Amino acid sequence: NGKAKVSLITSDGIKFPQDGTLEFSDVTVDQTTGSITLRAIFPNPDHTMMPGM
Amino acid sequence: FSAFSSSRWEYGSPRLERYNGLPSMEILGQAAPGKSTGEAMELMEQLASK
Repeated sequence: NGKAKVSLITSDGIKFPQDGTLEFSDVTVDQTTGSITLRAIFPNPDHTMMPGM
Repeated sequence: FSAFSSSRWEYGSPRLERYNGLPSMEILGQAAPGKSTGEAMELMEQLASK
C-alpha cells in the first residue's frame, strides 16, 4: 500500500478534514517548469472541493 | 483579491522612532505645580537608572 496519502491546506487555511490517495505519478515532464504532475484522488462528502481551485 | 489574498491581522507600531540608527521610544512629562524640572528630571534620573 505504497499508494501514499495526500492532504490539503485549502483556500481558507483549515485542512480538508480527510486525506486521500496519491493515485499515480505521471512521467510527462513539462518542458517549461519541471512537472512530474501527480494525481491525488480525494473523497468529497459535502462537495467541499469544487474542481478548479 | 478574495480569490487568492488571504488576509489576517498583526501588531505593528506606527511611530517607529529611531535614534542614530537605533530604534527608540520617546517619553514626555512635565513637573509638579509649584515645583521645578530639576527636582523632576533628577527624579526621573532616580527612575531611569532603575
